[PDB]
Amino acid sequence: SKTVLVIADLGGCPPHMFYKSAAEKYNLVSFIPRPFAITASHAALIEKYSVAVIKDKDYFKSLADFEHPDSIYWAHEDHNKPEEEVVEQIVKVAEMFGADAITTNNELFIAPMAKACERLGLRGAGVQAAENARDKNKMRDAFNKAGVKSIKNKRVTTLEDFRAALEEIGTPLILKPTYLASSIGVTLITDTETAEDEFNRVNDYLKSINVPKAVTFEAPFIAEEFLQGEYGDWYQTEGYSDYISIEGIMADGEYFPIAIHDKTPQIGFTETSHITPSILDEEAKKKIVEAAKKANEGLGLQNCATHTEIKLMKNREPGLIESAARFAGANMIPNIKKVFGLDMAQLLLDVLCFGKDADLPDGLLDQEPYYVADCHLYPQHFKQNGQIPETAEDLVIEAIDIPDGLLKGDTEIVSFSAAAPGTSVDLTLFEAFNSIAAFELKGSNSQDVAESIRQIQQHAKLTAKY
Amino acid sequence: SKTVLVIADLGGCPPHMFYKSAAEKYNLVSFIPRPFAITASHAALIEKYSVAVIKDKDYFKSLADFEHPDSIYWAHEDHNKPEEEVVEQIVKVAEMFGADAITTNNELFIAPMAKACERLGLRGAGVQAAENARDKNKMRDAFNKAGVKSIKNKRVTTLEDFRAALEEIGTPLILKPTYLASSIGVTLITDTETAEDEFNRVNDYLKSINVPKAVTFEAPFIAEEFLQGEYGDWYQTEGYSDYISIEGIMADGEYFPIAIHDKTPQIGFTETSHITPSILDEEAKKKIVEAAKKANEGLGLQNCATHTEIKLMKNREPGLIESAARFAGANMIPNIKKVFGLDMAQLLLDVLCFGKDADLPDGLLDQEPYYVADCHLYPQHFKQNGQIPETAEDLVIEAIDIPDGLLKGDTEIVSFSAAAPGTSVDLTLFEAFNSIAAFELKGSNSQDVAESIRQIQQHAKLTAKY
Ligand SMILES: Nc1ncnc2c1ncn2[C@@H]1O[C@H](COP(=O)(O)OP(=O)(O)O)[C@@H](O)[C@H]1O
Ligand SMILES: Nc1ncnc2c1ncn2[C@@H]1O[C@H](COP(=O)(O)OP(=O)(O)O)[C@@H](O)[C@H]1O
Ligand SMILES: [Mg+2]
Ligand SMILES: [Mg+2]
Ligand SMILES: [Mg+2]
Ligand SMILES: [Mg+2]
Repeated sequence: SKTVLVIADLGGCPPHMFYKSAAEKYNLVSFIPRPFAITASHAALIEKYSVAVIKDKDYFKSLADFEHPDSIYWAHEDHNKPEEEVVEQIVKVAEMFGADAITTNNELFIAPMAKACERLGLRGAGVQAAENARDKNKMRDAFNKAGVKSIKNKRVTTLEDFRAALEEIGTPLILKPTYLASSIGVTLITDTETAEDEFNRVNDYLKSINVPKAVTFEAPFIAEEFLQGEYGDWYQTEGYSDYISIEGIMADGEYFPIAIHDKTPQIGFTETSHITPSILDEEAKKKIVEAAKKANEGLGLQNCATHTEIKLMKNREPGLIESAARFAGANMIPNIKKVFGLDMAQLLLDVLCFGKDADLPDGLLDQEPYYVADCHLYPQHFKQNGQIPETAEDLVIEAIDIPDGLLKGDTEIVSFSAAAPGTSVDLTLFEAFNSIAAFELKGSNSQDVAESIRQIQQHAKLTAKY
Repeated sequence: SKTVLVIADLGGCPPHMFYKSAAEKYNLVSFIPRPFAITASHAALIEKYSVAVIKDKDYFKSLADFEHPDSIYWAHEDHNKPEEEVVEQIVKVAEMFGADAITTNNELFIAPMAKACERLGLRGAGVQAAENARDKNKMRDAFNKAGVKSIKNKRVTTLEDFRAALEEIGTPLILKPTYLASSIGVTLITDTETAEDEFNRVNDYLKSINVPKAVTFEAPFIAEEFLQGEYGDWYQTEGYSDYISIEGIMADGEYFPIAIHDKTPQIGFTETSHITPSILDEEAKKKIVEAAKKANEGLGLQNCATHTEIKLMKNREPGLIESAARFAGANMIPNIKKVFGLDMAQLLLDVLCFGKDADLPDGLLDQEPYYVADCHLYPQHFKQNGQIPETAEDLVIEAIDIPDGLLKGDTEIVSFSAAAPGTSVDLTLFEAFNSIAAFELKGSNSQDVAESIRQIQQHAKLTAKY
C-alpha cells in the first residue's frame, strides 16, 4: 500500500471530497499546522478518513483553543514560524509515518512542501518552481520567459515606487500583493491621477490580514497591466465572463489538461459561479490549453495539481492572470467528477506515488453528459436589486427564496443553501468572505444554465431586516 | 510539558471526562487499536483533545469501515493479534511521540500496556501484577496470599473438571470466565444437581462473544465460593446492596483510597446505580479500605487506578470479588469530581508522570457536600411492573416518563435520558447491553436518594408497544 501525507488547511479541493477520495485508495495521514484554520466539519472529515493525525501542539494554551469554529473566512491569526521550521515539521511528520507522498490543498504550504519533498526524495512541485508559483513577480518573469502573453510589471514597495510604475504601465492599471489570496488589495485604475491618495490607503490595508511567517515576498506589491477582456472574440452567447480557469495535473514536468471552467460575471473581483465544463469551441480551448501548458511548464512545476486563471483577450489571445500549484477551490474539483466521472484528487495521488504510470487523460475531458454550475449569492447581489441600504453597516437575514419559473430549458436546481436564520452580516467587509447563499444547477444546455443563474441572481427573494 | 499516551477503547473513565481532563494538563496522544470499538461521540472527543491520533490501519478494508457506530455494547469483532504484537504496537507509538506515560481505561489492554511501560522504563501496573489482575485464578491466589478473605477456587476446563469443583466448593456456587467482562457466563447455583445440564450450556455461550487475541487465560472457567452477603451487619438503612466498589490510585506499590461507592440492588447480576460516596460508617469504611489495600498491594500493582468490588459479608468481613487496574466505569469517576472537586484522571496522570510528588489524598475523601447517584433503567425493570410479556422476543419504545412526586426529601433529578423513540429492543439478550434509560440524582440525604431511586424504578411510566 501507499501512505499519503496531507498538509491539511484551507482552500483547494474541498474536504467533503478530498479525504474520502484519498482514503479510498491510500493510507491517509494528516498534518494540521494551523488547528485554528480547521472548521468543525473539516476536523470531523480529517479524523474520519485519516489513519493518523498530528496537530502542531504549540497552538494549544488553554482548553478553549480546542474549540473548532463553524466557519473560517481566513486564518486571521498569527503563525509566527519561519519557512525552514515548517519544512522541518513536514519532514519530521513524513518520516514518522513513512509517507510515500505529500500534498496540500492550501497555497500557503506549497513552497515548504516542495522543499520537504525534494529533501525526502518524493515527488513534488520542485523547489524553485514552487517559489515561482508563490511570488507574483517571479511568476510573471517566468511566464514572459515562457512566451505566453507578456506584459509590463514592476516590483512596488513605496509610493516613490508607485510613481515609476503608473507612469510606465498606464491605464488600466492593476496593483496587488505578491503573496496573498482572495483578491485582497487588488486594485483597479480607470481614473488617471487619484491612484496616489488611493495607493496609500491600500498600502496600509495589507497590515490587518494575516499570513504565516513562511511566505517570502521580495517586494510587498506588484503593479502590472490590467488585462483587458474582449468577450465577443470568444463566446457565442451571453452569460459567461471574459475569464476562465483551467485545471490540470503536472506529471514529470509535463502539463496534462483536465477541464476548463466557464464563469458568470464577477462582482468587484469576487467570483460568482463556475460552470463545468466550458462551452468554448475546440479551437478556443486549444489556445487556452496551449497557454496553460507554456505557463505551467514555464514555472518549471514538476508534480502537482494546477489551477490557472486566463483572461480572454481580443484576437483570442489568452492572457495569463495567475497559476497555482494546487487544486481549484470552490466546488470545481467535485463537479469535474460528477460530470466526467474522473476523480482528480485520486489522479494526483496516483501521479505523486507512481508517476506517469498514473492514468492521465490524453487531452481535456470530453463528452460531458451535461453542465454543472457551482454558484454563490452575496449581499451585494441583493443590494443589486435594492434590498440593502447604503448606510446599512449591517443586516440580519431570516430566509432567501427562489421563486418558481426562473429556470430556463431543462436547467434544474440540484442543491441550495442559505445562511442561518438570524445571521449577522456587517456590510463594511469584503464580499468574498461573505457568501450568504450557495446553489448548484445541472442542465444539458450551457447557455440556459448560465441564464438560469442570472435569473436567480436577479429575482431570488431575500427576507431580512432591510 | 509532558506527553501522555492513551490507548483509547471502551470502559473506564468515560470519554466525556477523560480527554478533557487529560488535555487540560497534558499533551495527549491517542492510540486506537480497535477503531470499530469507537462510537461517533467518542471519536469526536479523541480528535478534539488529542494533539495526535493513530489508528491501527489494518482494520480499514473499504470506505465503510470508516463509519463510527452510535453505540457499542461490546466489540463483537475479531482482533486476531497476539499480545506480543499489541505490545510492539504500543511501544512503537510511544516512541514515535516520546510519551512520558501510558494509560488506558480498557481492561483488555492492561497486560500489554504494563509490558510496554516496563520496556520503556515508564511507570505502570507492573508486568506480573497486570497478569495477576487479568487472570481470575491468579487474582484469587494473590488475594489468598495477601490475607484477605480467602475462599475455595479451582481452575475449570471440562465438565470432568466441573464435577471435582462442585463437590469441593458446594452451594452456593459461582462459575465464571477467567478473562471476560460485564458478568457474561457468571452463573449461580442454588439447586444442587442441575448444574451439569446447565454448565454445558454456559460452556458453549463463551464462544459467541469476542475478545482480542491478546488476553491469556490458562484455564477457560473458574469455579469458586459464592460470597454470601449479610446486608444487616453493615448498612443501617434500606436502599443499598450487599456489595460496594472502592476507587483508588496505586503509586509506587502503595494503595491510596479515594472514594467508596454504594449500590442499589442488582437485577440478575446487572448493576443499577452507583452512589457517590458511601453512607457507610467510618469503621466499616476502614475495613473496606484495609481489604482493598491488601488486595491491590497483594496483586503487586505499582502505578495505576483501581476499581475493586467487595462483598459485604457477615461479621463485617469484607470479601474481595474482583479488582481491576483501571478506573471504574459508568459515571463513578466524574461523580467523584462533582462531589469532592478531585479529578482522579488528572491525579493518575500526575502519578504516572511524577510519582509521589503527585497530590494524593491522605485517606478517603470526606466532607461530601451531598450525594450524587448514577442510575440506569433496563427493560427488566419494567417487566418488573408488567410492562413486558414473557413471550415478547422484542419491544419498541416511544417514551419513558418520570411522574412527579417520587423524589424523597430534597432529592433532585439532575439529568434524565431515555432511549430513542422507535427503538428496537430484542428481549433475548443480556440486560447489561440493554440500558434503555439513564438518570442522575443529587441530594444531601443518602437514604432518600437511594429511596427516590427505588421509586423511579417502580413508578416510572413506560409508553411502548407492549
Ligand atoms: N493583471 C490582471 N488583469 C486583469 N484582471 C486581474 C489581474 N489581476 C487580478 N485580476 C482579477 O482579480 C482576480 C484576482 O486576481 P489574482 O491575482 O488571482 O488574486 P487572488 O490571488 O486573490 O485570486 C482575478 O481572477 C481577475 O479577475
Ligand atoms: N465469587 C462471587 N461471589 C459473589 N458474587 C459474585 C462473585 N463473582 C461475581 N459476582 C457477582 O457478579 C458481578 C460480576 O462479577 P465479576 O467477577 O466482577 O464479573 P465481571 O468481570 O463481569 O464484572 C459482581 O459484581 C458480583 O455482584
Ligand atoms: Mg489566488
Ligand atoms: Mg487568483
Ligand atoms: Mg469486570
Ligand atoms: Mg467486576
